[PDB]
Amino acid sequence: ELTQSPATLSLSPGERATLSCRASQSVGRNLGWYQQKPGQAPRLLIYDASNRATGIPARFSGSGSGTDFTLTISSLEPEDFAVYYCQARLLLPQTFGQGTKVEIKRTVAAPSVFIFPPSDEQLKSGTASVVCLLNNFYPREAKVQWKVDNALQSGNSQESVTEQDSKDSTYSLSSTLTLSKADYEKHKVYACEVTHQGLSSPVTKSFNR
Amino acid sequence: CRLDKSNMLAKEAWNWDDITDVRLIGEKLFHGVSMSERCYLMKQVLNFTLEEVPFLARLSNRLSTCHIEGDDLHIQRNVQKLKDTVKKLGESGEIKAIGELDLLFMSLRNACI
Amino acid sequence: EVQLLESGPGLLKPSETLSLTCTVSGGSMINYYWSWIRQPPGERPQWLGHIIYGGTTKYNPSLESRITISRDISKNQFSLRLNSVTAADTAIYYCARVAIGVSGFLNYYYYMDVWGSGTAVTVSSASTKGPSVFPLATSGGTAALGCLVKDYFPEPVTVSWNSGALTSGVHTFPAVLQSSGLYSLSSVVTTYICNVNHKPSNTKVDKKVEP
Repeated sequence: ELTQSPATLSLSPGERATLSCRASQSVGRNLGWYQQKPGQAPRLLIYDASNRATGIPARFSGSGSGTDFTLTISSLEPEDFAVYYCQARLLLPQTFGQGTKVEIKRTVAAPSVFIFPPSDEQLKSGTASVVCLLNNFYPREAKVQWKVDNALQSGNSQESVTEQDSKDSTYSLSSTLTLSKADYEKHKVYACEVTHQGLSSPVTKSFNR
Repeated sequence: CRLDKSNMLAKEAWNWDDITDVRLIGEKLFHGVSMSERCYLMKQVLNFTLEEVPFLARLSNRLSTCHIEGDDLHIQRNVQKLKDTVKKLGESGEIKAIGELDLLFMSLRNACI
Repeated sequence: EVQLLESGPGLLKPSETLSLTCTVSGGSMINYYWSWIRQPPGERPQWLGHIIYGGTTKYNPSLESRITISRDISKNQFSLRLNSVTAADTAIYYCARVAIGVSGFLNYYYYMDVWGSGTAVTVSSASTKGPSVFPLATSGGTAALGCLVKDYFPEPVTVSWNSGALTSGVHTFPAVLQSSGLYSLSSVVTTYICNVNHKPSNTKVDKKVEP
C-alpha cells in the first residue's frame, strides 16, 4: 500500500517543494505521480519514478526506488498549488495514495465576520435562513457556533468553504442556520460566534429580530 | 552454464492476457538462487516443460552439459513449485504453462547470457 | 493528441443503472488497457475496473456484483455499467487510458496516462426545482452583501454580479446539499445586482441587493 506525506504542505511561491511516497513492499521503479487541481481531472506527471510525462515542465522531477520515492518541484509556480497523488501498478483496494495538498503559505489573517438576517421576501415563504460569513482568513481552521437567545444550536446549520484564493491566499466560509418562520419569530437574539487563531478572543456577530 | 546472444506474436501478448494477473514464471521462481546459478534453474524449467518446440530444443540440447556443483535442492524445490502449479490447474496448468512459452524464452536468454 | 471524452447522464435516481461511454479520439485502443476511475466528493481517485483489447476485464471487488465494463473497438469506445445505484455512487467518473508493459524483475508498469475530463454523476430521488433568490443586505471598515440562492435541484447554478462587471471581492461558495435533497449556495461581495442562472428549470433572476 502507498503512504503519502505530509497530508498538507504549506509553502511559498518560488519555494522548492518535496513530497514523499512510501510503499509497504517494493514496487521497483514503477511508481507514478499525478497532479489534480480543483475542478479538473488528474493528470500524469511522472512515470517510472523519474520520467516526466508528456508536456510536463522541467521544474518537476522525481526519484527513488523500491519502497521510498520523492517528487520535487524545484520552484513552485501559481499553477503548482494542487493535490499530488502517487500510484504504482494495480494495487487494490487503494490504487492511489491519500494525496498531498500543496497550499500557499502566508501569515495568519483573521476573518472579517458578518451576520445577515433572513430577508423579508424569504420569511413570507415560511422559512428563515441566517447567514454568518467569515471572510478572507488564514489558516483554514475556523470554528463557528450558532446561538439563538443564547441556546447553542445543533443540527440546523451547514457550512461551506471556498478554495484558497489565488491572489491573497485566504479562505472564506459561510454558515447558514435554517429554521421555520414560526420558530424564528419566537426568539429574539441571533448570534454566530467565531473562533480563529488570528483573533485575540472569540468574536460574536449578532442581531435582534 | 551459458548460451549466446546469437540464440511473431511479439510482446503484443498483453492485448490478450491481463498483464496484472499472476504468471507461472515470476520473481518467486528465483528466490534464494544465485545469479551464477540462474541459467541452471532456467534449464530445469525448460526440461520440465518440453518433457511434460524446435527453437526450444536447440536451446535445450546445448544445456545437457549445464550443471552446478554441490547440492541443487535449493534449485529443484523452486522448480517443483512450478510443476505442482502446472499440474494442480490440470487443463489450465497445461494451457497456462503453454500460454507463457515466451516468458520462458525471455527468462532463459536473460539468465544464460 | 489522444483525447478521451466521457458521455453519461448527470443525474440518476436510486436503483437505476449508471451507464457511461468513453470515445477515444486520435489514437487506437490496441496495446493499452482502458479503465474507469471515480472520485467521490472529498476522496482520492478510486479504480473501478479495466478492460484489455481482447475483451478480458478486471473489476474492483467492492463493485464486482454490480459493474460491467465493455468495449467496441470498431467504434473506438468503451463503456461502464453499474447496477442498482445509490447515493453512495455519487462521484466524478473518469475514463482513462492505461499504459502497461513489462518492467523490473518479471514485473509490470501501469500508468493512467490520458484522462477524460470527467462526468459528474449524482444519485438522488429529488425533482427539478428553480432556486429562490434572496438578498443578503469584523475586519476592514468594510461591509459585505450578497445573494442567497436557495432550494434548487439539480446542480449547477451560475452567479455573477452586475452582469459580470463586478468580480473583485466576490466569493461564490460551493453549494451544500440540504436534508430536503435540495441545493443551496450563497454568493457574497465585500448598485449591486446578482445574476443567478439555473438552466435546468430555465430560471434567470436578477436580484438587486439594497441596504
